[PDB]
Amino acid sequence: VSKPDLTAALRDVRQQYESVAA
Amino acid sequence: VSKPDLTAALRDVRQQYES
Amino acid sequence: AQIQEQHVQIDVDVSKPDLTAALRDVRQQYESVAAKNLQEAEEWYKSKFADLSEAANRNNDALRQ
Amino acid sequence: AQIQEQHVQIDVD
Amino acid sequence: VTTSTRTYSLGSALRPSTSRSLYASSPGGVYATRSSAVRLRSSVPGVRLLQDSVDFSLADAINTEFKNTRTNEKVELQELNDRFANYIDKVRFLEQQNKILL
Amino acid sequence: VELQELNDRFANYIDKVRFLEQQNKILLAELEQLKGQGKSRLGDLYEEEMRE
Amino acid sequence: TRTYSLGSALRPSTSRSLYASSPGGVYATRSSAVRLRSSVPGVRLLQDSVDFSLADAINTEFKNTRTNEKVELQELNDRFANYIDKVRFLEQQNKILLA
Amino acid sequence: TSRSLYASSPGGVYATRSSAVRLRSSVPGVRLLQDSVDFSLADAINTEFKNTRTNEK
Amino acid sequence: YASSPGGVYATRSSAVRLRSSVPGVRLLQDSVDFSLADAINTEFKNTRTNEK
Amino acid sequence: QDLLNVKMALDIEIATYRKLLEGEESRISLPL
Amino acid sequence: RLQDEIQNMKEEMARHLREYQDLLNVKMALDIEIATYRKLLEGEESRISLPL
Repeated sequence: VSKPDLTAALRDVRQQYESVAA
Repeated sequence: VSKPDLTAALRDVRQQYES
Repeated sequence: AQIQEQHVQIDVDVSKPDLTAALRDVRQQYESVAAKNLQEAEEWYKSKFADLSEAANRNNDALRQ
Repeated sequence: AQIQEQHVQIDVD
Repeated sequence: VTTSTRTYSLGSALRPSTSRSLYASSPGGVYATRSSAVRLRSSVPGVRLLQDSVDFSLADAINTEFKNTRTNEKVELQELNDRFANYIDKVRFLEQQNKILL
Repeated sequence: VELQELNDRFANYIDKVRFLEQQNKILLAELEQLKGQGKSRLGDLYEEEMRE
Repeated sequence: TRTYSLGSALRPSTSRSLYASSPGGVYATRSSAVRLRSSVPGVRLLQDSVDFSLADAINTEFKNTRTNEKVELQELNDRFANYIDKVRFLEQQNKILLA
Repeated sequence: TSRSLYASSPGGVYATRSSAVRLRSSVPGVRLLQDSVDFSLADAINTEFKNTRTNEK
Repeated sequence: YASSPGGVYATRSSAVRLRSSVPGVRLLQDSVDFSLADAINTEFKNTRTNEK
Repeated sequence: QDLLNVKMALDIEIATYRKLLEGEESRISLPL
Repeated sequence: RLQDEIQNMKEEMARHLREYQDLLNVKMALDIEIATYRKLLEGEESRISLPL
């Protein structure tokens, strides 16, 4: 049951912003 | 899928510091 | 490459966690081993129902005698 | 930086 | 303004499964109707077949567990199938790194 | 998010493995009482037929 | 100019319009005409049962089908080890291209 | 601007299972033998009756 | 632009084939001519002989 | 060297992902 | 012969309902413990996901 719908865009916009700092 | 990955977040910070 | 490689991958994932599978499979195997212990406890229940049935037969044959 | 992004995530039980 | 005209996955809207089968209980109208005959007074000395299968049933719950044992091993088959599918996606990710360094 | 969709395709491929095993497990459970007990309960019955 | 209308490559056709009305239930025909005075004593006993060795063959086919359902989970464990060694192979190919 | 019918199985066609009433006819089985069980050497040869045209051309 | 559908549906039918216990199916095995295929094989010899 | 500390952590996560794949397909591959 | 098996019945059956109830009480205790876990783990997957 863990979890639904959404974890991507909060994880992605962060790991994108880390990759985008480089 | 309930593993919205912490090892990806720790992999980003390492590959970002290497870069 | 640095634009590509957050999009894949991320630092390169396992996607599966680990052990998390085997811990749920150990969980459902302990729930299945509780069901096996209940199945063998119905062979224990038959064994005590046979102690009863044979005590009931032997005291019957002693009063028929 | 590519040679560092080459590498690993897992998540945990 | 040039655009590719939208088609759609309408083969999912065409979902005919026209199945119906014999949902009737008691084929031929059958139940155990009372027989009762002429009152024959035979003595019968009653040499028993004992029936150790008076619901050997622990064995038929066990026929369901000779098949729950197959269900758990096959749940592990699907979980290890989908684990090899996750490691194929890990191959696709390193095949993409192998096209960068190329 | 192709890295996260790869975990979510691990879940949807683990569903496909859970169903592969569990459609075998339902079929083993809906059979094993017709196999092993499916001979022992047949001797159990033939000795009742032998008793009359 | 491309030869493509959007979505035309895949329409997943769930059109499998099968009708199996077939009667799987056959009448296992019972008879019991009225059982007269069986005061004729000549009914010998016989109690011959049960084999049924096909049920122990089916119990062995349930062990074999489980052992296939296990050898499939083991071949798919070793197939995930083969794809971990393809992970290591594309890692080793990208490290050769680096060198 | 060419694009044409890139679709497989026109009309959705494949060999769907037919299975009928269990007619037990004996059939004494007077064979047509088929010497064209892939006479195929002839259709590789239809490609070579045309590779012979390709070399001459 | 030639969008023309060169693929026509070669229409198959197989309604459910009843009890053909009527034995009156005579054999005939009449084939194949197909002399147009040997005319086409002769047109492939002629087209090669033109290409020569 | 400080990027290589993070790369060696991903290489330990790959050496661990091997043991997770080894453990999960073993849950799928099964007894008598 | 009637009393020993009608009492084995009366005692076993008042146990079997409670024994199914206690397998279902282990399932209920697992449902609460799985909530306390889920509202924290799948409840940090929450900022992707959520709980009960």
